[PDB]
Amino acid sequence: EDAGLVAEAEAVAAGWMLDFLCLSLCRAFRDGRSEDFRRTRNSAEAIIHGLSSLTACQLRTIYICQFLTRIAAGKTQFENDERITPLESALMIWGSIEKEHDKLHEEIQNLIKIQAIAVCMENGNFKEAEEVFERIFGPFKSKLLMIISQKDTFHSFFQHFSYNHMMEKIKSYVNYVLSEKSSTFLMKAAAKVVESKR
Amino acid sequence: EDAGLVAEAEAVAAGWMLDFLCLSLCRAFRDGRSEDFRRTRNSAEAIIHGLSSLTACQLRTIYICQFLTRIAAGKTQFENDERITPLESALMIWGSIEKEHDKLHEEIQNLIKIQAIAVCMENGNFKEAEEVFERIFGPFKSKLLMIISQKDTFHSFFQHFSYNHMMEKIKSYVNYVLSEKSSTFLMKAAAKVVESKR
Ligand SMILES: COc1ccc2sc(N)nc2c1
Ligand SMILES: COc1ccc2sc(N)nc2c1
Ligand SMILES: COc1ccc2sc(N)nc2c1
Ligand SMILES: COc1ccc2sc(N)nc2c1
Repeated sequence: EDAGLVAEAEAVAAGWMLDFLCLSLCRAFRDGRSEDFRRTRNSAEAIIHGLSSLTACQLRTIYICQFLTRIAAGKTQFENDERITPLESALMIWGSIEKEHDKLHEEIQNLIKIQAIAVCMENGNFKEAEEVFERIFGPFKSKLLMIISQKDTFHSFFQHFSYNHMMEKIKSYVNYVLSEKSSTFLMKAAAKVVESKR
Repeated sequence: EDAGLVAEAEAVAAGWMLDFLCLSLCRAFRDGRSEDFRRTRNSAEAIIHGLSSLTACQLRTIYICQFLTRIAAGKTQFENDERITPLESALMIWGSIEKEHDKLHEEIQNLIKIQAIAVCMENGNFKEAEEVFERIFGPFKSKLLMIISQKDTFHSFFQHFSYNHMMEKIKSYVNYVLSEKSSTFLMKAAAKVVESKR
């Protein structure tokens, strides 16, 4: 038994499991299946410890998984480790993924920026909303700070750049990742088995 | 998209990943690759949260993985949760797996029983060695308790039913699991890719 060739086969299989788990995670996110998302996220994270070198494609895959993980924890130890909120961490990942900065990318970025403040207001932590505002900002900045200062959670600006609109735009992006990974090895072989039964 | 057929494909893939990870775990255990074992163990454990119903074969696979996990932690929160040591938990799993109780099964069982006491003596916790002895026992019982009472860690009985002899016998069992799972779908498809390159 050649230990080097066995290690190479384990790395090939980790690559297949990563794409499979990213697909599962995209679907659980799109479907709103929170417990399934949490289980798939735990598996995806553990699996990538079997890879010490990633291709550009695999890097994009792990960063999409980390991005969805932070969005899913948006309203929820992480505070003490990163010193920022989950939506601010989603913003950092989003602004660094190797992807085109098209109209959809900008729309999602702006929705996350405003929702990073609004989720703190929704939770009743207005001091934290101001600290998130200072870290992000740090067209209308003095007006946004006034809305936070005035606890005006349901101001028309917040109603337009809403949590639902952020989730709808992220889900449309998730649909593209889902279609682009639809033909990956593991899910395709698994659907072939299910189709034969049936 | 039929959500039921997608869930069925995810369950088929979890089954393939479980066999693949059990093979990887058997190899890391046999090779003494501790960090690789810990990584594969974390992945195997996370993956099986994607299965709510297991066949008899899958149950045997998860119990072999849990058994190796406890053996690997033999000398190392678990104390407060199970109220026993890792080797005593390995013994409980070993005595309940759906497998033949042949000569090798008995040899491993007896080696774990004595090593559950001896690892406590090796760590200098002689009070714990006596508590392990009382829980397991609880041909010569008064003699074994005297050896523990006398801190006679290197008594010929302990030298014969040694940690090395326990690991050699468990590794011979691991070789059978490894050969029996050698042709499972994921590792075989992965070795085929590596062979094509080479
Ligand atoms: C590949 O999936 C994931 C999902 C969540 C996380 S958090 C982290 N640091 N790495 C990952 C990877
Ligand atoms: C940046 O564009 C917008 C969109 C919606 C609203 S509601 C409001 N008060 N200001 C704006 C600005
Ligand atoms: C399938 O692999 C494993 C490995 C370790 C553990 S601990 C636990 N409760 N379940 C498992 C499963
Ligand atoms: C159960 O068989 C054995 C094997 C080795 C030894 S060394 C000793 N003192 N007693 C025994 C008993």
